[PDB]
Amino acid sequence: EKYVVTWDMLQIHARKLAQRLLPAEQWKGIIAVSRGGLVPAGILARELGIRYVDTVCISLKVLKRAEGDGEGFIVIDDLVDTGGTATAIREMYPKAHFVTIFAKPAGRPLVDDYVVDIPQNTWIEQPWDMAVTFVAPLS
Amino acid sequence: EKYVVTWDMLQIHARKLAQRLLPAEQWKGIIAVSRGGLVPAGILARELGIRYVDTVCISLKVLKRAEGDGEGFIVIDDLVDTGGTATAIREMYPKAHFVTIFAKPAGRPLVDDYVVDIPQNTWIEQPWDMAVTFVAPLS
Amino acid sequence: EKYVVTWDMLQIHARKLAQRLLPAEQWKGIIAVSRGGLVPAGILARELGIRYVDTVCIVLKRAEGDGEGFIVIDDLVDTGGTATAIREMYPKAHFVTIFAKPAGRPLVDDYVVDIPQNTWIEQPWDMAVTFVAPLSGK
Amino acid sequence: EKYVVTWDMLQIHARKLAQRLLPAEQWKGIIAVSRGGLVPAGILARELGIRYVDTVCIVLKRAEGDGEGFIVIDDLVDTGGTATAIREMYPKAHFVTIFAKPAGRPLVDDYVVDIPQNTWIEQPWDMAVTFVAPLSGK
Repeated sequence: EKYVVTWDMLQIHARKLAQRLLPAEQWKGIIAVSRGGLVPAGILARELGIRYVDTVCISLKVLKRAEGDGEGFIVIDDLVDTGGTATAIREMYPKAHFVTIFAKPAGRPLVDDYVVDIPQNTWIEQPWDMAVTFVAPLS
Repeated sequence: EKYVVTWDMLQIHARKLAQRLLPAEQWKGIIAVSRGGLVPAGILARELGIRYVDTVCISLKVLKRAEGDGEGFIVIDDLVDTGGTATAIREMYPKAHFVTIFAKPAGRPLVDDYVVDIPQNTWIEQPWDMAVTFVAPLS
Repeated sequence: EKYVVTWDMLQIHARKLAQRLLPAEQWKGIIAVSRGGLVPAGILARELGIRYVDTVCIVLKRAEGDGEGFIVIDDLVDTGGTATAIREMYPKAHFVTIFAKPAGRPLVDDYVVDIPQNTWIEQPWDMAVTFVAPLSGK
Repeated sequence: EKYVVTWDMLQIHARKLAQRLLPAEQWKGIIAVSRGGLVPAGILARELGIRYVDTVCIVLKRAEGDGEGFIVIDDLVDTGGTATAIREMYPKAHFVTIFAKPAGRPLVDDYVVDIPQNTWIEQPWDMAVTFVAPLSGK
């Protein structure tokens, strides 16, 4: 099964998460989990008026990481699935508020907050993977 | 609580419903429940190659109705909520295959098929009610 | 070069048409030309508060009468063949389209967007968000 | 007249830029200019298969080094003030933007869409699908 995510709906969910993160003055910055958290981080940064945005990039190999234990930061990823990355991010940024747009059951309790529940066996098709394209009639 | 529906996602769900209605040759036509079923009916008509599209318009007042008992027709509405319209449509078109995009719990068993479950206390905001508009930052 | 219509652009055009059709109270209803008129009729029906929506399917099926007090809506007037049939059977309807090409534009009462006769046009119901492979597979 | 960028148009432009940046293998990473560069960087990172994405926040925070082997991306070069700071601290980066106005266009290595200096531009992260009352309340 597929769960399709359009740009406008990703933004609806990210703005709903931003509303939950008010007031903005409680936060020092946002750390995006690359790559999935980049677009959500841009939306949160806009809504919260936060210009201090950093990244964490992991494959376990750390390609690049934001310094510190996450105190006063939001850490955002697009999805928590099995929770592999999530377990590592908690360990690296134990004082951050860790949030995602989507959560599958296995990696629901590994984040502090998320917007939308997705079943475990469903592939989430994010809008950066798609284009509006002619489709032949199903007939 | 709100459930926002964009044009692209309405179309994703309607194309998924059309796939379930294959093969197209089993159907004589589509009857749209006005107004909500008009856009879904246009998408099904395109996907199934069906040019015989009619309407049923109810407020109980019948403004206009398609003739017959629905044999070989799909009857489509956008949502089944409490099931008021749905009870009347079954009664008027008892041989139709009655389908919706969305179903709330109260009016899930009043249709033959639907795509997406919506909680009873959630207002569905359809894309014909919205425009892409500047929004002030939440901050 | 393909002229691609998005859902949101179609709705912008249909709302511009709806504004011209005010006051809404003057209309008995809307007749959609199947299939291209169905989505534009849905938008007009929302904007004008009109629940009486019927269809004409070219004749497979038609709304009765001469069209007096009705809006008849299509997506596009191209060659004018459909338009010719609509003016014949609904001579007193207000016949409108979202898009018009020159060959057919004399046959409609109003349109929103004119396009060149040669335009290759695709409507939003012909397209969908679809996976596309990344430009690099690395 | 407002120049409104949709999400899907921004992605079309960013994919056109990504194609110019092939082969992807030549890059160490992407540096996003916060905040306007974050969404374009996400799209480039997908299209180019690049997981090393860093940020510069004007200095609140910066990616280290002189930029050699990096793409630096912003949404818009307007007056050129940010661009001036980026060429100073990342002189060996390939500095690109989606949109450019003339005042700033000499300061970037590449851009996709030029617009007039006076353009009132709104990006997709400034807008959202929002209820609007029907034109008739009937």
